Amino acid sequence: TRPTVRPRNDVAHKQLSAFGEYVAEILPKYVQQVQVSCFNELEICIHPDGVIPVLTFLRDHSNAQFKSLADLTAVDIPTRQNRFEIVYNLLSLRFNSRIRVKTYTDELTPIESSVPVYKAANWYEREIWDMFGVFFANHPDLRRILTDYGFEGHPFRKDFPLSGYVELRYDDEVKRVVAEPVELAQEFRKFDLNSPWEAFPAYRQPPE
Amino acid sequence: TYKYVNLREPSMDMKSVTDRAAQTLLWTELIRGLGMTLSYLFREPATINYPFEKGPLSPRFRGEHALRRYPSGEERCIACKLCEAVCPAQAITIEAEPRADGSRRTTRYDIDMTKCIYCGFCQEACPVDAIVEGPNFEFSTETHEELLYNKEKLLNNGDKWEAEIAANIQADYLYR
Amino acid sequence: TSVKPIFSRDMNEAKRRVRELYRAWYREVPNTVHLFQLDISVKQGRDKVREMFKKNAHITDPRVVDLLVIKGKMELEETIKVWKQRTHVMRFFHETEAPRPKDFLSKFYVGHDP
Amino acid sequence: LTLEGIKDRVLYVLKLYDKIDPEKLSVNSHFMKDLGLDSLDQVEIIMAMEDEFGFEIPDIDAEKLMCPQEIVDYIADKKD
Amino acid sequence: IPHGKGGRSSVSGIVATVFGATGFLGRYVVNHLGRMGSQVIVPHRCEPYDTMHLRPMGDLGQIIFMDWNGRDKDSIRRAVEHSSVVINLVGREWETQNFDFEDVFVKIPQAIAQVSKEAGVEKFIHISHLNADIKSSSKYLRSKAVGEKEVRETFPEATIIKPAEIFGREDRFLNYFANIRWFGGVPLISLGKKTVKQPVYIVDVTKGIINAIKDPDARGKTFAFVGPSRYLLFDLVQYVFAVAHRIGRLFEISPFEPWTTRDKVERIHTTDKILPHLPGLEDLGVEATPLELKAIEVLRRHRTYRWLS
Amino acid sequence: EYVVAKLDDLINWARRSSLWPMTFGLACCAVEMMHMAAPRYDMDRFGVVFRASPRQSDVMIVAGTLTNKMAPALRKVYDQMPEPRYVVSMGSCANGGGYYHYSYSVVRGCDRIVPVDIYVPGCPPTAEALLYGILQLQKKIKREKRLRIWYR
Ligand SMILES: NC(=O)c1ccc[n+]([C@@H]2O[C@H](COP(=O)([O-])OP(=O)(O)OC[C@H]3O[C@@H](n4cnc5c(N)ncnc54)[C@H](OP(=O)(O)O)[C@@H]3O)[C@@H](O)[C@H]2O)c1
Ligand code: SF4
Ligand code: SF4
Ligand code: SF4
Repeated sequence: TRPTVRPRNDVAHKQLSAFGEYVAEILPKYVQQVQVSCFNELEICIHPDGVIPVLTFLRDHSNAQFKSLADLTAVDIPTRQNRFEIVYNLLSLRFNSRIRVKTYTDELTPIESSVPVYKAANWYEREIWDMFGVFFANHPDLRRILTDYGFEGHPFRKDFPLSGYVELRYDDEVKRVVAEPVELAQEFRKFDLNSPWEAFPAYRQPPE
Repeated sequence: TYKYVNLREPSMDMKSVTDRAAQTLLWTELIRGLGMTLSYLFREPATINYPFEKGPLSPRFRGEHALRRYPSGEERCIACKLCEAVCPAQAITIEAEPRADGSRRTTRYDIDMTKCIYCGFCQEACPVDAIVEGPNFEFSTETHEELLYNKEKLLNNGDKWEAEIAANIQADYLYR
Repeated sequence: TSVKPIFSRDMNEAKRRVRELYRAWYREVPNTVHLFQLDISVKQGRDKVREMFKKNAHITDPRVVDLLVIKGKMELEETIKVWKQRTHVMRFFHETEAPRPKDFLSKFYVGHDP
Repeated sequence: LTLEGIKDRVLYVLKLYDKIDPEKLSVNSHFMKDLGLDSLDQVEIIMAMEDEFGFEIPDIDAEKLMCPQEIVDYIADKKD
Repeated sequence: IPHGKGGRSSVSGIVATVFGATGFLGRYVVNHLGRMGSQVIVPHRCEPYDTMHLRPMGDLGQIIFMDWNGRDKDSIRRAVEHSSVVINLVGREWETQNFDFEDVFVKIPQAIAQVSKEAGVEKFIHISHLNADIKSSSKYLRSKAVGEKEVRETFPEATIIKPAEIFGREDRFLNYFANIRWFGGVPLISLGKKTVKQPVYIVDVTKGIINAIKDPDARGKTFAFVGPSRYLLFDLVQYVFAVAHRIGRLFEISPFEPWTTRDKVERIHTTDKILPHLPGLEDLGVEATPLELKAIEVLRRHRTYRWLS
Repeated sequence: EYVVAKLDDLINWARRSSLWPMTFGLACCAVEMMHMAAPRYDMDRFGVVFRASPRQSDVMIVAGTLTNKMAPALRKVYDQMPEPRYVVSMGSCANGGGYYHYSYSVVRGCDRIVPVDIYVPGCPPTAEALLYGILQLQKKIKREKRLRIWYR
């Protein structure tokens, strides 16, 4: 197995079992699930209530530093019945580790800004309001970044047909550069790649 | 490990501080380089005198397209619909339909030359080894009605030089 | 449904709100209409504002009526300032686009199966 | 500061808009159990009596007016 | 056969041709065929580079250019052979130092009323003017009403058009005024009597053609183009100073392209409103456009901000 | 009679022999423009001095990708340029948009926005098929300003 297969390492997988055992121990009002990614990373499934609270515990302590906020992001899943998702991602400079914090939501239910905890979620929260539509309350500012001034669709979610709904073109009949509905010169062919037989037995979905 | 840069202290003694007061007030520095390191113009210029001289390349270069044919010509392409299906940009467009004898070939083959992003993914998927990125930057015509190519633009553009192409692959094909 | 509302509570403070920013729009259409150096009849600018606010009329719920606002509360930032150059505005009033039939027999001679 | 100040200003304005009221300038007009319009339209009327004559109505006032009585009167006790 | 929707990159089955189509009018028609889909073959005379400002008009592979002279009977026969409708705007103002101007409304509109009739065009079209009357006036305004007589002989189906004095954006009609910073405004001829004509706005005329371009059922039947209300005053020359608050040229300059102390001064005051019985517009409609509202746009001068009109 | 057509061996040799190109950096293609003005292939001093202000130019150059929000900016800049102007696009993204051609927020093609003259084709054109795209545009002035005044 050795030559071409990535050699594993156990030690990293013993501790991040422990150190994550007990952050389901000391904040049970919030944390509803925790696990260990086979590559030695953690995922803490947290109710939407604690967001400002939990980080603040992760913000300072002598057993968990997690000062460096690296990557806020999102994922949007239909047939999860609460659409979107957040994933915070935080590096603790002293202890050399990554621990990610997953919090679900919907469009209508607001989520509360993390901005006083870290000042680097200032932009990453302005963006998401543009793309997916999640609305972060009590945010020192909320505006439009990455997108034009016209997009009323909030694209990256799964209902926006790739080409947006209005192509643009300039005409000299007056002055302006004006907007006429999208008319392509090629279909954007849809290929179909998904092959049968279920090559993965381990992930086998429940028998049903 | 580490290093520390810009951590130093002035010496503070009258053997030194003249050396820093013979500098501010007499400009003993600042004429050191740009009184000199500028001139230093006496080196031979480096220019490729363009309309005539030209610069280096390598046998793996990418550029204008072609379709070869064997000795007495078969239009080497068999229309297996691959160089179409790995194409990131989706430039390629292919329509086969059985030729009279019953050997299959193409009808429409169109590489758009605006969309093509110059991968080197369509040189490397063709099993019968037809379609080949030429090493000629001949390009730049004046109308976008043009760069779209048909089949029977390509073949010529790939029979205009096959003395260029057929002698590169036999340098390069031993590596991959 | 149990989730915290955004600003309003039920329908009143909400429908105090939509009444409100109306005027910020209604009081400022025209200062722009001389500012971009765009030429229109200033009353058009007061028809569209009142053409839009009457549009979404059937809304049954808070947190929707607050959602739309958060959009509407924004625009007065850009427009009352200049973050648009004439051509993000005038796109509201569609000059160039040929009319749609919307009737029956005018369709049947042009276009398949809408 | 006269009751000929605030009855003169008011009563012509309501005529001046191009919309519904056709000389209902009687001071009682009770708005939509009375003459009728869209709620947003009633919220238009409030403004032009402020830029004129000077005033605000910041508050829930404009929701209760419902009649050039109250507006005159709420102006009456306001200025003088 | 028309496909899809009229946005762009569509078909709509009509070819065309538009002769002229460089100066003020022709540029402004083709721009309405670079939208609803077409094949607009625009030829042009001498101008290699003056035609570029046009090209982002049709999508791709729609409009296509040729070269022609027009006194060669072949140059009009090489293009049109494939066409559906062909309109004609050709002709201009002042007599050229080369073209003697006499038959350029006579021989040219017939020179293209050559094999076009023969070769099987259809819905051929030509232009007239509201004020051209074969009685004696006006040296330029004449020879135009000859085409209505002389040329109408050929191609019994025309639907030849008769519009008024038009005001565009870059147009020279209402722009001869306000260029008149000069010893003073002197009306024509120092009289406030018969101004003004029917000043229709250039959109409606250029929306007339493409409304007759497949009408249907207007061929041979000529139309004339209503103005707005109603006739007009002297104030039009005051109106200019009311709001204004008081191709292939050369490298350096042009020797003569003047104000023409000739027909020009008397062509503007010829007025002669004419026969109502022509259908002529709402039937081809639906368009009519005013003046008071649309004359700020085309007029912008050294205040560039204040209006209060 | 013949003096005109001999005069255009001056004015049509002046405008082609001194060009003051604007450039647009936007995307990858800008770096393979720089190396045209670096000393290897030396852009300037072959007659074309590099960037100046918007007002003083002749040939603007489009690199890069043109999104929605950049279109209102370009079309304005193209105007202000003086008369003898041209537009030479380059790169596979001013020709119909590289890839991104199917995206939502990219204008498709940059011919749509302006009357473009010469084209060049590929992520970065190799800093060569640039200059051989200009020695097209210095050979694309064979035109004569004679035969507009002097025929019609
Ligand atoms: N219906 C109206 O209201 C009205 C008003 C004024 C004048 N007109 C006349 O009706 C037509 C409208 O013309 P317009 O508004 O477009 O102005 P225009 O400037 O006269 O446009 C005519 C275009 O065709 C060109 N041209 C001139 N003589 C030509 C010829 N013999 N052969 C080919 N091209 C010639 C002109 O210069 P190039 O040769 O370089 O292309 C110009 O490009 C003209 O005939 C005009 O004299 C009509
Ligand atoms: S070359 Fe290879 S890929 Fe391209 S068509 Fe012929 S076979 Fe299919
Ligand atoms: S060249 Fe690059 S882009 Fe053009 S087809 Fe082959 S792979 Fe796809
Ligand atoms: S194509 Fe030319 S422009 Fe588009 S990305 Fe690659 S380099 Fe930058």
